[PDB]
Amino acid sequence: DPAKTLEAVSAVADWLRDPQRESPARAQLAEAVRLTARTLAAVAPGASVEVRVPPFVAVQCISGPKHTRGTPPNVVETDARTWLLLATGLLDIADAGASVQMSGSRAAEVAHWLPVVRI
Repeated sequence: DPAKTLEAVSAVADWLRDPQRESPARAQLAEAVRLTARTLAAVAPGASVEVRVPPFVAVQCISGPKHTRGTPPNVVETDARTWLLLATGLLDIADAGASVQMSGSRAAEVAHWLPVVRI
């Protein structure tokens, strides 16, 4: 599993470092996104925060209570490239501006568990 996660990330790493390099095929992008997202879910198991990276994956992470009715749910949502930059540590979520949409009082806690793979 961690080996396959590393392989999938390696296949898109040149393009993560430099978007002028060849664009990944959708299958390559999908596998890198899914395996790194699932890695986060394993690193901080729980259901407090949902991380959404359409069209490829949604996972839940971080232990704690179910959010209060009438309050925003904890959600982090971004695009596949931005997600991979976060997952690999090439980008800090604190610097990602509007490319990452966040809601809920605990969404920002995903930052404590990133990156999940370094390149």
